[PDB]
Amino acid sequence: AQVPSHTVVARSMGGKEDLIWELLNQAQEHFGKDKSKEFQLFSSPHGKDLLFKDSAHGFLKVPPRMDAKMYLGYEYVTAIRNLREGTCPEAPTDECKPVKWCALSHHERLKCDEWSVNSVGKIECVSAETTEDCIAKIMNGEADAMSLDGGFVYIAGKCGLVPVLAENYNKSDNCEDTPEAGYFAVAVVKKSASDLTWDNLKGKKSCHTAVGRTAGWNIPMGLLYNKINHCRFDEFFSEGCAPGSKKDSSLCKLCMGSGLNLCEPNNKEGYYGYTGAFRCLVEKGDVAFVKHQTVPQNTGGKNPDPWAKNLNEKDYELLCLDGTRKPVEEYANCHLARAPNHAVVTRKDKEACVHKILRQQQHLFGSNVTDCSGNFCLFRSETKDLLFRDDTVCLAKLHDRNTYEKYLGEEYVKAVGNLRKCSTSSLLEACTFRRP
Amino acid sequence: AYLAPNNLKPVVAEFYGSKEDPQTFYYAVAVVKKDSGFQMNQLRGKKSCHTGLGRSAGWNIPIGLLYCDLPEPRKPLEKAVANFFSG
Amino acid sequence: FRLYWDDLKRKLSEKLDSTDFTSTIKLLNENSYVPREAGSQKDENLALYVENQFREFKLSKVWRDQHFVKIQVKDSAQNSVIIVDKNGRLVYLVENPGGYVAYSKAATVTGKLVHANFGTKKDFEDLYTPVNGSIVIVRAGKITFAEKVANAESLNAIGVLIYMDQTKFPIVNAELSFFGHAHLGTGDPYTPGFPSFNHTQFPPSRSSGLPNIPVQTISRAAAEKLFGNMEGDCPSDWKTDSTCRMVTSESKNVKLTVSNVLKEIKILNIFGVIKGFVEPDHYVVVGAQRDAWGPGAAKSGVGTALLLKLAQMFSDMVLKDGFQPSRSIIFASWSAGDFGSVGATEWLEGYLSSLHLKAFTYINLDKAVLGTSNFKVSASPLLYTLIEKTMQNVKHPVTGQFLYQDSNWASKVEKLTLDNAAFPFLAYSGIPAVSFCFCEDTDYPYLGTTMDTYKELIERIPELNKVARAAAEVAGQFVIKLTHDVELNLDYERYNSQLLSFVRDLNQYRADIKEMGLSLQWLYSARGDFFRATSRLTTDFGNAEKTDRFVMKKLNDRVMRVEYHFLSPYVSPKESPFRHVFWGSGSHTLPALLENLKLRKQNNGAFNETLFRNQLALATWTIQGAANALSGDVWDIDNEF
Amino acid sequence: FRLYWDDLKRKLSEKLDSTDFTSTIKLLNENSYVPREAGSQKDENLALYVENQFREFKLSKVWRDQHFVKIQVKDSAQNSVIIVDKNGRLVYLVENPGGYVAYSKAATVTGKLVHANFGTKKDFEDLYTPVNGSIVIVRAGKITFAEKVANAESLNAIGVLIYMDQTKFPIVNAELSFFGHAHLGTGDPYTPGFPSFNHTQFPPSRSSGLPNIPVQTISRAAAEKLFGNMEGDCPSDWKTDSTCRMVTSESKNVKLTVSNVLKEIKILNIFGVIKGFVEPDHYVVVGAQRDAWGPGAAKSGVGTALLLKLAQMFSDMVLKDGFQPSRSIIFASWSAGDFGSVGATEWLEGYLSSLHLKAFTYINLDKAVLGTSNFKVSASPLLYTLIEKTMQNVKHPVTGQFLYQDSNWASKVEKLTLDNAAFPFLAYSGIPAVSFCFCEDTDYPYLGTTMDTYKELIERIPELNKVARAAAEVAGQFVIKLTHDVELNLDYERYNSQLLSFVRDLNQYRADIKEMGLSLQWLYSARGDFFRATSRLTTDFGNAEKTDRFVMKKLNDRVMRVEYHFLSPYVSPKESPFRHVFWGSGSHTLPALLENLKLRKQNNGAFNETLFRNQLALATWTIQGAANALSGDVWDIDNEF
Ligand SMILES: *[C@@H]1O[C@H](CO)[C@@H](O[C@@H]2O[C@H](CO)[C@@H](O)[C@H](O)[C@H]2NC(C)=O)[C@H](O)[C@H]1NC(C)=O
Ligand SMILES: *[C@@H]1O[C@H](CO)[C@@H](O[C@@H]2O[C@H](CO)[C@@H](O)[C@H](O)[C@H]2NC(C)=O)[C@H](O)[C@H]1NC(C)=O
Ligand SMILES: *[C@@H]1O[C@H](CO)[C@@H](O[C@@H]2O[C@H](CO)[C@@H](O)[C@H](O)[C@H]2NC(C)=O)[C@H](O)[C@H]1NC(C)=O
Ligand SMILES: *[C@@H]1O[C@H](CO)[C@@H](O[C@@H]2O[C@H](CO)[C@@H](O)[C@H](O)[C@H]2NC(C)=O)[C@H](O)[C@H]1NC(C)=O
Ligand SMILES: *[C@@H]1O[C@H](CO)[C@@H](O[C@@H]2O[C@H](CO)[C@@H](O)[C@H](O)[C@H]2NC(C)=O)[C@H](O)[C@H]1NC(C)=O
Ligand SMILES: *[C@@H]1O[C@H](CO)[C@@H](O)[C@H](O)[C@H]1NC(C)=O
Ligand SMILES: *[C@@H]1O[C@H](CO)[C@@H](O)[C@H](O)[C@H]1NC(C)=O
Ligand SMILES: *[C@@H]1O[C@H](CO)[C@@H](O)[C@H](O)[C@H]1NC(C)=O
Ligand SMILES: [Ca+2]
Ligand SMILES: [Ca+2]
Ligand SMILES: [Fe+3]
Repeated sequence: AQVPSHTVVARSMGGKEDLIWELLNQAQEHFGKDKSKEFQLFSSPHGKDLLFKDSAHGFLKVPPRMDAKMYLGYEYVTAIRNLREGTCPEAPTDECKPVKWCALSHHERLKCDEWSVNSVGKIECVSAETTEDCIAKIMNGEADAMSLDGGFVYIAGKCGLVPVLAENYNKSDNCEDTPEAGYFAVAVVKKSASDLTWDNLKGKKSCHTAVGRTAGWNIPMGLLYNKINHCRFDEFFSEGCAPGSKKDSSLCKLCMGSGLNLCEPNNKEGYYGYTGAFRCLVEKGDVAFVKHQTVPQNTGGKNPDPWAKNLNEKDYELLCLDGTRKPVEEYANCHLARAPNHAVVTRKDKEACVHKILRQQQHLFGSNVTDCSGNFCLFRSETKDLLFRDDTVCLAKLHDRNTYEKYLGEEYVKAVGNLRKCSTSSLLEACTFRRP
Repeated sequence: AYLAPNNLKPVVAEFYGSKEDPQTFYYAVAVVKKDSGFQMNQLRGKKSCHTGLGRSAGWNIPIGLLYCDLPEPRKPLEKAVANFFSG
Repeated sequence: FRLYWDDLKRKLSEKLDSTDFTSTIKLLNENSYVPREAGSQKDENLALYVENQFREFKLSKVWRDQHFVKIQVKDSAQNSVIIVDKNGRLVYLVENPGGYVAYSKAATVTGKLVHANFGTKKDFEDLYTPVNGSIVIVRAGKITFAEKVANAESLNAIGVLIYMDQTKFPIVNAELSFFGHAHLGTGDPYTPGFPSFNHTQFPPSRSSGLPNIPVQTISRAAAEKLFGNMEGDCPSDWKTDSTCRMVTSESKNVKLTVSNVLKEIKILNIFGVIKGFVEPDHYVVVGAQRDAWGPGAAKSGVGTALLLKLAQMFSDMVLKDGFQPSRSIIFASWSAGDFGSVGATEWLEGYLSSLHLKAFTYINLDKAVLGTSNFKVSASPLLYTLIEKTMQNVKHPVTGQFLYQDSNWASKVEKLTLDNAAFPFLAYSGIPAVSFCFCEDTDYPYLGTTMDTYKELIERIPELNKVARAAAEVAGQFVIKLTHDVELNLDYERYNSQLLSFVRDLNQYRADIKEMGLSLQWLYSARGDFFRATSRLTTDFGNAEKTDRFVMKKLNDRVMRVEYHFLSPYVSPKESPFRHVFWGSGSHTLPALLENLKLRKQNNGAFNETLFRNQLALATWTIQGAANALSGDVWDIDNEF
Repeated sequence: FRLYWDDLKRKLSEKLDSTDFTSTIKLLNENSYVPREAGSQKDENLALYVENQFREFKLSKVWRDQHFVKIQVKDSAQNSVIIVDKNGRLVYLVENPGGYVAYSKAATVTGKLVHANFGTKKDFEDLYTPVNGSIVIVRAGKITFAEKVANAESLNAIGVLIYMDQTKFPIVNAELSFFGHAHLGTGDPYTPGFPSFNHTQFPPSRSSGLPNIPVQTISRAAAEKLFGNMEGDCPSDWKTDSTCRMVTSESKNVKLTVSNVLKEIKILNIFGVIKGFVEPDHYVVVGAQRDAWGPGAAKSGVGTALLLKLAQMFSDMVLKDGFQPSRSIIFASWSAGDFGSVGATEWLEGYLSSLHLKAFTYINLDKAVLGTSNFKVSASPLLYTLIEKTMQNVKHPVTGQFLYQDSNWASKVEKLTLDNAAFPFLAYSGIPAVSFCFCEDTDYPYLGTTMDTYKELIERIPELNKVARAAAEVAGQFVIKLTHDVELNLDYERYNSQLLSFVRDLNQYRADIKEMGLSLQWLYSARGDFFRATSRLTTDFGNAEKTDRFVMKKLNDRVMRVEYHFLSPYVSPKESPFRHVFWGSGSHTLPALLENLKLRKQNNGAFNETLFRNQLALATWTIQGAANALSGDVWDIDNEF
């Protein structure tokens, strides 16, 4: 088998990583690859393997995200725990243990608990706070499955997870088997400002869904990244709203939530997500970056919320790439770029049980269940878009396409690959450092 | 070292390749003498040398691969492995 | 060297293979011990015999305790039952029954007699005739005597006759008479909530569960002599004889005189402890009853024999074989278990603050051997996983198959009844308790009667040494598993399953709650929050050094506390003693909430609805409170974030 | 290196020497915070200010909690008081008072007015005129408002007017008006016993301590305008003015209309914790009120300033100076302490099972600075030894002498009153609590009034920085001593002295008990048995390794439990909440037993005597039960041997 390397360890709270890393940086630059004959660090005459290995040739910094369980992997910790505890697993594989779905911050956790009781017991709920933290909670092994958009199917797929079931957005008799095409991403501008074009976005305000998503981050900042060619973005925009960025920015400054919850990427941010980004546009925004399906769902009293009750769609228009304003009903003449559907990811060993359970769960509580108020609906929410997108019909079975790259596809993986030197998500840094 | 009350943390690793290509993982193998002529599966009753208790390429991989073939009682592990080899 | 689990298993099979229980059960039926009322001289002779044995086995400390209680015994004037004619001119005797019911009221009543099949509330609601101003007759079974007398008292009857008949109890003679107590709830009833020592000056206080009507047992031929004057027909839904009838004729009506006196006697509990090596503070209690109104072979002889030989095996195994238990072990022998188990309840109400959270498991050896066919277990769910492992290792006495034959054995486990001593431990003190029998499909026919003796026992069960060998082996497994290692073998996700069942049941009425203005969602979030608690603690066992001991102490205290936190903090422990929300009595428990909410849809205006709002608030915050107290500290709790 | 005790003392004097409290007390009286009712917008501004500070001091975790309570606020119609003539032809106004009493009943009453000096039971028993069907007027002092209204309700009066006069309160103007609550007991009164969250659905429930008569405060010139029509003479035993009189004239009689509405507001508690290094599970709570009806300089500004600067000193000392506390520390800031301290009582009734036996000391910073002359302390006796050591090290602010001037200071310590927040901690949850003031001989004159501000404060106390410097130094000493070392500095022989005092008092009636047929001797043996308990545990500290930690854990759990075991297990915690037998309320406590036994010799047939037998039984076995539970295990107990 392969094993991870030896590691300098130190305590967590007392520290300190930086000082050890400076000292061993000067050590590796002087003494590693025979720059000095008068002293060697990796070989010694008194004995071999002293203080370090002999076959080492240099030192690599461990990222601050990666703790020991993420360091060793999952198979190695599982094997060493079955070996300490002394259990040979038989596992005949007939029935399925209940799936531990993951939630986040008191609205997902509420809904998830209600679904845990309305199912007979096959679904149980464990909550995290941000979505990166929950993906890590799937890797080390407390949480089983999660639904998340394609920009996080890229990260979690790079960390070693597989997508199983996809979400459908189109109503059909054969929706459960047909692989859909993928939704479109647009940018919505006011009618009150008709001066906005794609050729001039500089110094004018913006609204994003969340940092790292498809329609809020990858599709905008890829096509923007060709034109600006700078990695920072709070210089190109005067100010905007993109939650999940760092607190020093103007991007977290213009956002809504309070107190201490501004720019925090959960539902406790008022401008988070699709409907929150649209509310950013309506209240304080110049351009927003959402899916194409946002405006007919927030137009005309479809929300009982007041600010969405008063609005109309013939005002709020979408702009193009060449600069020509296209009306709202035609999105296909000018979409920014396509985005793949949201998909449910899990670990590889639970793929059969997540598959068999969720196909059972979509039949009982899915889209044919009318009388939605008072009884339980799995997909209908109160436009917070929680656990699943609110307009999903069914969830498609994926055969022959279960990886991150085959699911997401070539143009999108190329797009995030163009964006890849600017992504600041620390979990991506950790899952890249694990690679040789 | 991860366990409580120790609460340690891994901070600096090390690579084994050349500087042209760093490699973080390394392999675990089992060296023997020429013409000893014995298979891996029936390796009981032989002399084994381990680099330490709990170490990676010395302990966890060989006992893990040899593990389920031993009869009950398997706990504690050192008693069972001690009865597997003849010292 | 050290000893691990499989050594202890094979050594208990070796050492338990040799001894013979049959002579000891024969010895406890000798002419020197054959009548054993509570507080009689024979009880003190067996008492000083058992204490002499515990001194002889060289236990670490043997100690004796005594109480002074008030029981109900017979007097000189015979209590009797008579057909009285409407003319009143002449009198017909039925019998002068040898049996008496404990804690009945000293009175005499005349009136008509109505058959009342089991006296269950369901069996009273389907009754044809009105029950007021009349005497009821019931047959023994399906519930305790006290719930029959309490139900017939609630429907304003004036007296209760209790018999046993051919279909349920096939016995050759129709003449034997039997015994029972009629106190709803346990304990010495003239000291509720506080113990009966000399320290408490004996104040005037009276429990609520005592009936106010005369109760009397009759024989079967006495019953048939009554059915000579009875008329009507038993329904075919009742599995009964051909001679039973419903009501009494218009002329004749019965009369029963019951005279019983209150005696004040001396209870003598006897204890013996083996110490522990790792920590001697925490301990598991193994108990057994010691006295019964008849000879008491299968009622009190079997448990006392398993107790004595079990103490000999563990004391011998610690002294010679080098077994080192991590926790201490208390053996107990209790007098007057027959009058509603007052030895256990006085010992719990006496030393509550001393064993608050120290003691962590009770095991009951009482009535272990009745039948040879089936295995029936009843426990608090923290022991369920434990029982399942034991059921896979102990071989059945008749056939060579293991006990674990059904995989859904956790669904057939039923509630701890009020007569058992595990119910005061679990329902009152909050200690996980277990009780198990090799039971037969039909009831054991002569259990509290004058016939119960070793001859009829060994005629019933043809081989006794292998069966009691097996039950002693099981009760050995529970003690060795709990005390051999640093990890307690209690399991809390079973409680999680119980919560799931409750909420599914309450979900079936969601429409009603939705239209009272109440929302049910907070209890959903309560249950799910309990799941995050137990999952967090399972991972906390995941990341700990098992050989290190201080970090296992802080986690084992949480495991021992997760039983205690289900006790309601909001009820008075003197008013309503059994305050465990899953298995208790009263209005604060969870099936009382579900029951009242059923009477909401009954719509006859018999529910309360402010009581329902209070019950949902307190039950919701009790589940939520235990869920917060399991998972971490105060600041690590998250609400609304 | 490590730090020992004297380093922590000199370092707290060095770091506490620099900072100035005067600007912060001036800042909490700014125009952005000057009215602070419960749940107003200014309270939320100060709330997010304090949470912003606790975030800025880099504490280990800062968290916010919120409740929804029901308080009593004013409405549009002015509540007023009027002399009504017997003719009724014309109406005379006294005043439209700015003050109002919380939790008074919305009503209007007419009738005669009787002076009722303090409304104490002793002051009602010596009253000349009958009190039924009439309105009483009392002067403020010596007891809480709620006990005045409860006593005058018990003697069937119909209304209460409350003022403050010249002899007790010398203030220049006679015009200012003040505030009080009249709820007997603490907590949100519409949720007794259970917390006021969203989880409990808000059921209809009403506490018992709420009065049913209108209560109103008046100014002093309003009082003198009433005394224009009054007549009689105040007795010379009353230290009062020359203008007071007794009863109202035969013609004229007063009328008061009080209109108050029940508002439902949002309480916002704010917390912040420093972790611990040895064990972070156990923690000491330091609290402070935050809102008051007037400006609240000395009522809520001083405690909040000591809280903020105290948090800055400990957080700074842990972060930079290398102090490592063995136990964690929780800082608290509580809203709506003015309406009977509902932040503390909702936080205790909310998270009772979470801090059951984890939390072990509460310290109250509230009302710390009133006077400059005297030092007055009030605590649970486990802290007494602690306080005595602190009183020998903290130098007085005016003179250079130490605080420890009297050796019999333990005899002048008086009972925790109901208005203080230490009383819900100690009486309800069973946590040892302390509260201390630099008090003056006379009362602080304008405490709940509209005048209380920084100007009148610094005019009263001419140097404030040294005084608040001293009180912050004392509250620093209590925290450093409890958390610096592995040995808790609680002391239990003080409880032993308390028991001695009780039994000496009861011994003075031994003849009466001897002739009821009761024997008093079992309580003698109870007290002496408690002495053998605490002496045994003192030797157990004698024979233990102090540097070893696991053997100190098992003993420190017993020290933390000896407070909890004095709570009666026999009363309902929802019916009568304060259930600590030494310092509680109701009929189960010890001075209630002694009081009822005094009414036995009164011989007017007003005592109960079956209640007395129950009280002696339960109090005797509670003392005995704590004494057994302190000393060792179950088997190590000896009774009758
Ligand atoms: C959404 O799904 C529907 C099927 O329900 C697709 O409908 C087809 O539409 C084309 C052109 O309008 C027709 O020729 C087909 O006959 C339809 N299929 C049927 C009726 O089964 C529709 O194209 C889908 N939309 C998108 C954007 O994919
Ligand atoms: C403890 O209480 C018991 C009550 O059972 C006392 O024993 C009884 O005392 C009365 C009065 O002298 C007599 O009937 C007998 O002496 C006892 N009765 C029985 C049935 O034994 C006892 O005196 C009390 N005190 C002690 C020290 O035991
Ligand atoms: C409904 O349940 C309540 C709760 O027990 C009861 O009504 C009142 O309960 C309080 C609390 O014990 C008592 O103080 C009152 O005396 C009860 N009301 C009356 C009128 O007695 C009662 O059991 C039920 N019925 C009604 C009508 O309230
Ligand atoms: C918790 O319960 C209270 C109800 O007392 C809610 O707070 C109030 O709700 C009522 C009903 O709409 C309104 O007066 C206000 O919305 C609230 N009053 C205030 C803040 O003074 C509160 O919304 C509930 N919380 C949840 C999550 O349902
Ligand atoms: C003597 O004390 C008792 C106190 O318990 C008074 O009330 C008794 O209360 C209990 C339970 O609350 C109930 O049995 C009855 O309400 C009362 N008991 C009896 C026997 O009446 C009792 O009223 C007091 N007696 C006097 C004369 O004040
Ligand atoms: C919709 O519901 C009906 C009844 O529940 C069911 O028979 C049918 O199969 C469902 N259809 C789908 C597509 O789930
Ligand atoms: C029972 O007693 C008599 C006799 O049947 C009857 O009149 C009465 O209504 C019944 N019910 C009650 C409650 O007394
Ligand atoms: C109550 O006061 C009235 C005066 O109106 C008096 O007549 C009566 O006697 C008083 N009540 C009692 C019980 O004395
Ligand atoms: Ca009792
Ligand atoms: Ca409350
Ligand atoms: Fe998306």
